[PDB]
Amino acid sequence: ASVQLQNVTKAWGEVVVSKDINLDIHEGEFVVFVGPSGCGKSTLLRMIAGLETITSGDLFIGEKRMNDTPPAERGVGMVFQSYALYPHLSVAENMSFGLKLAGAKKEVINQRVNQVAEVLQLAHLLDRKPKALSGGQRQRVAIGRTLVAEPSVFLLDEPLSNLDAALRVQMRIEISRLHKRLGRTMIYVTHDQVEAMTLADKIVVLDAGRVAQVGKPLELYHYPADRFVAGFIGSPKMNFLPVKVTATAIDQVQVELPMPNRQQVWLPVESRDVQVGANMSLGIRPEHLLPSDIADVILEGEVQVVEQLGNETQIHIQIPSIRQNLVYRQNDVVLVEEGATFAIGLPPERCHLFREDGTACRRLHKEPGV
Amino acid sequence: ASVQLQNVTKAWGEVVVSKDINLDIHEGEFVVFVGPSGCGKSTLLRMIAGLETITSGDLFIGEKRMNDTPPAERGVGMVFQSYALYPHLSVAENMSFGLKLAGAKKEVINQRVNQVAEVLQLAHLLDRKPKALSGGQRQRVAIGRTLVAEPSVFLLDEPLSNLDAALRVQMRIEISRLHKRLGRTMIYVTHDQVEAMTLADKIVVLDAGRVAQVGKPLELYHYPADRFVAGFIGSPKMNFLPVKVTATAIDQVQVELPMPNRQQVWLPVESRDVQVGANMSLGIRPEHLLPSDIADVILEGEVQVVEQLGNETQIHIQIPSIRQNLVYRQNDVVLVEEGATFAIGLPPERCHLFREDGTACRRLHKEPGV
Amino acid sequence: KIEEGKLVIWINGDKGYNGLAEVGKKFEKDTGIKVTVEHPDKLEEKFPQVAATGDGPDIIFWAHDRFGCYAQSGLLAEITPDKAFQDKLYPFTWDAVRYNGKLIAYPIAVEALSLIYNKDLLPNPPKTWEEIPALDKELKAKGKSALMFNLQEPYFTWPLIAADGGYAFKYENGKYDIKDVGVDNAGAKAGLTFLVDLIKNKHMNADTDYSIAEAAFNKGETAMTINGPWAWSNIDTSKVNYGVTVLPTFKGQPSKPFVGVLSAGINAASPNKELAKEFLENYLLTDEGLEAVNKDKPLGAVALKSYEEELAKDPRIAATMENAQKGEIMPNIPQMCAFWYAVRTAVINAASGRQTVDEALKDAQTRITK
Amino acid sequence: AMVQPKSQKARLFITHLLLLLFIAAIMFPLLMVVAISLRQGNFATGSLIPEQISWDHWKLALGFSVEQADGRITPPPFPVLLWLWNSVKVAGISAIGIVALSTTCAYAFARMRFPGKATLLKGMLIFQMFPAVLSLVALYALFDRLGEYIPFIGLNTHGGVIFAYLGGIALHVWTIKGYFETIDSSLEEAAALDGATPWQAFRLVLLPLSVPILAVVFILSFIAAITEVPVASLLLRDVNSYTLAVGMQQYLNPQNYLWGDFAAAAVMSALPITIVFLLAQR
Amino acid sequence: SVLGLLGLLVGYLVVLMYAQGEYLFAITTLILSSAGLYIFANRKAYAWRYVYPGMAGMGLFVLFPLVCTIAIAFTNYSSTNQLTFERAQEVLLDRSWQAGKTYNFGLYPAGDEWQLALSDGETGKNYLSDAFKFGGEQKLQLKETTAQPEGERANLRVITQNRQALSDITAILPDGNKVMMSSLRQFSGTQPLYTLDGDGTLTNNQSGVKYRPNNQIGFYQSITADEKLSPGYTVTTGWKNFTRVFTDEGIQKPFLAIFVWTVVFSLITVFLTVAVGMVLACLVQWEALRGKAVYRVLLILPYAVPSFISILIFKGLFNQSFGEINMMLSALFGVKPAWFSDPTTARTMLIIVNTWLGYPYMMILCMGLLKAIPDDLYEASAMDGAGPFQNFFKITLPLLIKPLTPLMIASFAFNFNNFVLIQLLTNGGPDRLGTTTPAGYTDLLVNYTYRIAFEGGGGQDFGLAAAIATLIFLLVGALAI
Ligand SMILES: CCCCCC/C=C/CCCCCCCCCC(=O)O[C@H](COC(=O)CCCCCCCCCCCCCCC)COP(=O)(O)OC[C@@H](O)CO
Ligand SMILES: OC[C@H]1O[C@H](O[C@H]2[C@H](O)[C@@H](O)[C@@H](O)O[C@@H]2CO)[C@H](O)[C@@H](O)[C@@H]1O
Ligand SMILES: OC[C@H]1O[C@H](O[C@H]2[C@H](O)[C@@H](O)[C@@H](O)O[C@@H]2CO)[C@H](O)[C@@H](O)[C@@H]1O
Ligand SMILES: [Mg+2]
Ligand SMILES: [Mg+2]
Repeated sequence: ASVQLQNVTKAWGEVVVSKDINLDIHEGEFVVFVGPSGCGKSTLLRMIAGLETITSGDLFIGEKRMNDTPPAERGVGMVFQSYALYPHLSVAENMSFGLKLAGAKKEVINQRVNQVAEVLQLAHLLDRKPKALSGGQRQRVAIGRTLVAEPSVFLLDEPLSNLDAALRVQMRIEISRLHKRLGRTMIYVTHDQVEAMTLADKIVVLDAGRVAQVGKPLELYHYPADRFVAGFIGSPKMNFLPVKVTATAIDQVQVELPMPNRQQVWLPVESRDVQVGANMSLGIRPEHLLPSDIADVILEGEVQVVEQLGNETQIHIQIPSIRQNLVYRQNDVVLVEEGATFAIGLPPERCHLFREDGTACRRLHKEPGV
Repeated sequence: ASVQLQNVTKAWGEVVVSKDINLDIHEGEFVVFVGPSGCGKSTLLRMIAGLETITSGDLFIGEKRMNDTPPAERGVGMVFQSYALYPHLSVAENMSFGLKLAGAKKEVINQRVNQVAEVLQLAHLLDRKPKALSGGQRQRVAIGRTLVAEPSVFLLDEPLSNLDAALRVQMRIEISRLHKRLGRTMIYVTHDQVEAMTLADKIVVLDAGRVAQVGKPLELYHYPADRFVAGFIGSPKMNFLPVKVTATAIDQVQVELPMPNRQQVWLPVESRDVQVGANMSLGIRPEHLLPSDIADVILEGEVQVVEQLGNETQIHIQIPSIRQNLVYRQNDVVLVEEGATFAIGLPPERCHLFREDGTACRRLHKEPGV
Repeated sequence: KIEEGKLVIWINGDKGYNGLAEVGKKFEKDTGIKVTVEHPDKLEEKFPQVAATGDGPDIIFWAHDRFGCYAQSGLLAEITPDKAFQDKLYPFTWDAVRYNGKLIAYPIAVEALSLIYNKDLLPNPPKTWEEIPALDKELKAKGKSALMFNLQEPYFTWPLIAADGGYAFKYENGKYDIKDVGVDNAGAKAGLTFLVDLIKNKHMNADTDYSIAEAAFNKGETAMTINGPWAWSNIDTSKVNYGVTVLPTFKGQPSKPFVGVLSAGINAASPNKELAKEFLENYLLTDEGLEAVNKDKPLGAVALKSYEEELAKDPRIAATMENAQKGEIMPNIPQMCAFWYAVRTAVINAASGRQTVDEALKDAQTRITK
Repeated sequence: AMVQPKSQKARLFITHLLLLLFIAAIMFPLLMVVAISLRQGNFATGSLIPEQISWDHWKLALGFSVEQADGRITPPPFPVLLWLWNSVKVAGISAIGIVALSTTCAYAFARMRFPGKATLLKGMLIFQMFPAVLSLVALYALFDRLGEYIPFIGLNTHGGVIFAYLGGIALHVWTIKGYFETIDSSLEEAAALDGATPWQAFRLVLLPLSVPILAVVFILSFIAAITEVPVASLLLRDVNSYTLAVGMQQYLNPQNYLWGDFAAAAVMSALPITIVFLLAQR
Repeated sequence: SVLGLLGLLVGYLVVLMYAQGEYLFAITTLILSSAGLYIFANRKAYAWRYVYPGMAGMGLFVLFPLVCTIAIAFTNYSSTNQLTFERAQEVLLDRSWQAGKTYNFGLYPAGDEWQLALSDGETGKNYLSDAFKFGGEQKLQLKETTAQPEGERANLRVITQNRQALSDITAILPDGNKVMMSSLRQFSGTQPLYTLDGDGTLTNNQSGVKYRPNNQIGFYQSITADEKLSPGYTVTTGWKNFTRVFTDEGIQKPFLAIFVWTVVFSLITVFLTVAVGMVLACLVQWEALRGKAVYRVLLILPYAVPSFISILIFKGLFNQSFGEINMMLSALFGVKPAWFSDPTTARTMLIIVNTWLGYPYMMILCMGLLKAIPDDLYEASAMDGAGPFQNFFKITLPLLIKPLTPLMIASFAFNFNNFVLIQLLTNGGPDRLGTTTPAGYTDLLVNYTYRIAFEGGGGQDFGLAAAIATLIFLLVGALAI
């Protein structure tokens, strides 16, 4: 009903993938773990489920230790990454398999399946087998199984990962509507940052088995705690510029751009633990860059790519003195041909700053929604 | 090099999976086939490649007929959906396998391998076997393989489809920059509409075998030929409102809204072959919708879902008398809680209209980009 | 453990087992005890194996020569006929079944090989071995052949070997001297060399067995064969016009076939020794019982005096006795069954051409003694 | 389904002839038997194709006596049908027993963790490499002491011969384990979370998905026991209890070579294994 | 519930295993039983429940007869030395000599009770017993009479029905001595040949010669104040059979030579059966082929025919001078190969027959194993322009040999000890010249050791064969390390 992890550490022989990680998940909270493939998303979910052993640490589910408790008695229900649909059994039997064994209730089985099959639209596919269904239908069956189970905790391991793009958008709504309806604890796992940002009440970002940041989606977006978090959230990747600190002040930090026109801007950012001459990274999102006529800190270069998305326009610009393309993003429609010269404004208020060790300097600018 | 299809039809005994469909693909053109799973995308690609026979019609590559020509002699390569990497062979052996058999040249192999391994950063993986590589690397070997072969026509069956969202976005840029660097004909297959828009010179939309529309990405966005194209292209799905035709003019058409408050508005659209009292569909995109204080056509309902994306805010509104939550889209951050009342503006200039069968009425509103 | 209350009898397959069974049915009719007759393959080997563990048949049938080995191994019970019964058989047959002053089996019938000739092809059969090659050429051009007999067993090839002066064990006045063996001497060599010379001149095949010989004569392909009384029943069926005559002479000296006496012993492990006595003495060894067996497959010249005089009028049996007189009686000493194994190996390896007659016999000579 | 090069038929036609000649080369021996089984007389030598049919050899295989014009009614020399049913019993029961023992054991080897699971399987295979033929001395003594206590599985019993084969499972255990390690782990894990005990997962999840491998293991074991000779003919002593393998070698007595009678029984002996193949189309 | 009922047999069998001797088998019967109870009872050992019934079969019917067969090697187990001492004397005590003369007996009913009558032929006098009841060992004193017994003589059937009770009746004459039933019609004086006193010394009753158990050779032998009684018994000899293998020149001679043939025979079997098996498995599943399903059943058919009957029909087919293969192999060509006489031609035949025997199993295997290769690997190969041959050697073969290796090293183990093929077809083929033991050219290690023990003539030493059987297996124990 309320899972929480204290000093949790997973190890394989000698390799310590995850160090002591602390997580507290409230009742009815929708928590999404995000990170790249092979960062330990499934493992965390498996350790909560009891399919994987916790090497060192304490695991509580509803104010009681669960480490050694067998998976079946954990009050937990998992939607597997593969769907784990029994190939020999029908859709009806796939969803009812839990309450089929260990105390059969013929009358109840019929009811519990049909109630769940109604709210997923699986009524005409009950007597069908997993091979006859499509990937989109198979997903709903896998979720159905746990919906029939009605556990206190849900564990969804990339439930949208294998679906079509258009079907992946549709199902996101079906998930959020199901969450507020059931009002129960949900631990969600995905590589897609979009799913984290839309569905979650609280996001946990994972980097090489390490928790990089925990907080609300909008907190993660506006105030990342390190370079990794900043570069993991947001439609296109945040822009990063190698800067050198030239001066410091309690209220803001001044850095030097790597350009031949060595411009120096004051950034409203925590001066805490930053030294002059220290090489750092300037963070700025494609959406936050302004048209040249607005600002005074200008960045000019040659257009490499023009991506006409229809609803917006994404523009990749080669700025001399930095061999990473500056990505620009503008609403509606912008008529710029590839190879043309393009200038944009770099707004100091909307900038992130990261130390050598990638740790973020706390932004002192107040963004709405946090 | 120039690949063209005349009345190409695929059948499976009795199942006509693809109608007689014509396609003209010019030299060096980046063409993307898009559609939902099972709409016949891979069937088409395999018919071009020679991996599937053509039941009816003619196919030309470089202006000679290929229907009965074996796959190898078509001057065509393919990156397979599953990568189709030889499990027993190394990366260097996977990449060179093509020209390795028949016309083997020891010194020429080394060149073409190391050159393609250079542009894909695969020089350190050449001695490795596919099982040791990550999914993302294996994709680069799959593309790398055909790049070594240097075909006149590239056929790509969902190359990005099995990658992390952040790695998928990054790989889009690589493909674009590979396209312009080579300047050769590329046929691309995906289900993601985003990939179609950002890669294609020309888009081909497939609906259950049938070609729905062909043209520029920015043309497909503004001017769809039917309800399917409109509903398939665009970040979130386009809003469809059942409307009733009440008045018809030579310039525009007036329709009635399904609200209890029966409002009526003129839409600058085609009026050739239209009838009064015909149940039609109103098309309006989430981005095009306006704030309530600006426009005159007002729609008011109850907010169900609020998705805080950071770069934009998407709001799902329960409008009365229609069982479809209307989707709104706006920049930056919008401070509106779930459950609260909200009103938006409907602009007639950015409206689409569809017939009972689903045929779109030709938009007369001049858009920038065509 | 041999079962009590029934009689299991073992007899070689080339004897009249079905007839012997008829005797068993009469014994069953009078006593109420079932007689099972069986004809297992390689009987001479199977019995010693099974009997040693106290298993096998109650009554065992073979020629007397093997019975000495059986008696020494403790496999045979001493049979106990009174004065009145012994006087019913010929005294020289009781001498064949005597081992160490004790009677170990009931002698049934005297056996001896004779030359069997096809009258229509050969009205005047050869009196000499020397005139067969000349006769073979005559018949070979006619589409037929002179002589075909079993070469795989020494029993069939010993007459020719023992003609000029071959012998098993030199019988001194009293007992068999087991250190003087005549398989190495000039006489034995000359005979076996003649056989090899018939093969080397294509008159015979080195690998001609009993099955092929019986086939060739009964189908009228060969004019002559060398066989025993048991084989006449098959020749009758084939309706071939045949005679039975003296064996041909080698180097003036007559062929000397080893004379066997079909004998019935009682297993030393039978719990039916009393019933076994009654069957053999009062059922088998009567005019009726012997007729039943002889009518199936001829026994030859029987040991029972009463039936012998009925049977002596048959010229076939006269010729059987004529050849029996010219040969000598087979010894029953335990070294006799070890005599056959070496001569088997010697003859087959000499006939094949793997060894010269001189080398092939010298190995056998040093094997019998040891 | 893929466009084909160089006229295709150049290789396709020449393949049809090569297999067509190959099936002829391998069917020949079997066609000989069928021909010998219809040829009159029991001789070892005869005409390649019979001049006239006989039926006689098939009559005594099925249990009927025949009347040759010469010496009255000759009875069936051997109970071939009984031998046939005997072989089916011993191999059938034998094969179910082998499947049950080897399938359960492999399930523990593939899934359950217990120390020294590698060495035990290694040891199982090495020990099984030793031929049963060089153990007949000890095997007879084994079923001799075992027979006086549990009579239905001792010497001269089918149960004894079945229990004798029940040892050879090491090979199968490996194969079945290998098959189990191919099935997706998630299915048993999803069963565990549903509450299923390790046995419940074995029966309701793993077994029904392993039908084809267990089918192969059965067919292989069934074939193996149908043709076993050394042990079978060592333990089975009574003619009426012989399996085909034991009994069928009584036909070819060098001095009573019933080559024709044998042929009819030989074709009949192919029936059980073929019956199995024909039912194993699922 | 079931623990107690299965616990009942632990004590109903276990205790009786200790009784009636049988110390050798009483040990392992408890060790295996007590391990089964400990595993299946408490739920601390659950993984072993799936393993135990498997290894119990392995132990009883594979591991035991092997350990036992190694124990056979330390003794002189022979065709002569075959039984235990207590079984040897049991045989020797059972045999009996006829002392007294024979009498003709009759069975005559007198109410419910019976009456016996004998008749001496020498004197002509007749004797008749008093009325008696059949059952148990009883003695009847016969009395001379001139009269006939009342009630008709019993027919054979009736006397046969009462045979058991009649055999225990030991009648005795007024003048002679004891006389027992000898047949359904006769009575004769049959006394036991030997008597066994306090010590294990058998003494003869006809000759009077005493015999004592000589445990050096394993026989009862005559002692003086040399005859050897020859049922014989099994007695330990230690390393004597093992040393003979390292001492003899005529046993070692072919021993190394056939080892070469054994390995060469099985290597060539595996190679040709895999080749033929795989090539056909590829062809039967080949899309372009027409009657795939018809070809599939036909190529499998050889396997639907038991091995032993195939070998037997091949044996007759491969005959040298006659036999249908050479009949047509001399019509064309003109040669009649020496399939049995020649060592090589025989060895060739074995392989031809074994390939015929062994290809269907490899085909079936490759058919299933072939499905592990995804189709699109051949589609990617088609783009690059590979022919059927190129596909086979660069893709198919190397991708099949890995999952195939363990099954073909198993095939090597099978065909290493393929006893039934050799025994039935050739039984050693051509004979190996000048050997102390029976040996052939086509004999395998299993065949050679079998010839040493079981083949009649040329010695039947089960012990020597057991020593070589152990010596092979322990040296195959190098395949472990
Ligand atoms: C000693 C050998 C004895 C053989 C006895 C078998 C008797 C049967 C007679 C047939 C003889 C073969 C004649 C060749 C005819 C060409 C057949 C053909 O052209 O048909 C090919 C069938 O493949 C195929 O067996 C490929 C063709 C196989 C040819 C290779 C044969 C060489 C065998 C020697 C190698 C030894 C193996 C080593 C094992 C350790 C077509 O393949 P593709 O469409 O490209 O592949 C893709 C598909 O398979 C995808 O599923
Ligand atoms: O050939 C060796 C063999 O010779 C004799 O066997 C004869 C037998 O006596 C005949 O009755 C008939 O069955 O043919 C046999 C030969 O095939 C000896 O009797 C026997 O001991 C010996 O092994
Ligand atoms: O290879 C020759 C051999 O093949 C078959 O033997 C199989 C056996 O049937 C299987 O159970 C398994 O153990 O593999 C063996 C060979 O690898 C035939 O059964 C047999 O006739 C033939 O000799
Ligand atoms: Mg995962
Ligand atoms: Mg596809």
